[PDB]
Amino acid sequence: GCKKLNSYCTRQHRECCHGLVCRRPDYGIGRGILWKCTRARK
Repeated sequence: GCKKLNSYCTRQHRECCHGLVCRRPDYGIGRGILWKCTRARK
């Protein structure tokens, strides 16, 4: 199943559910470059 809102992912392979987007992390910006999905806006 795709990734949900604020779900861990990578900008190299988008796997977020329709509507969301694999963007940088929220509060986790110290361990690896883990990008968290975010509710896009269009």
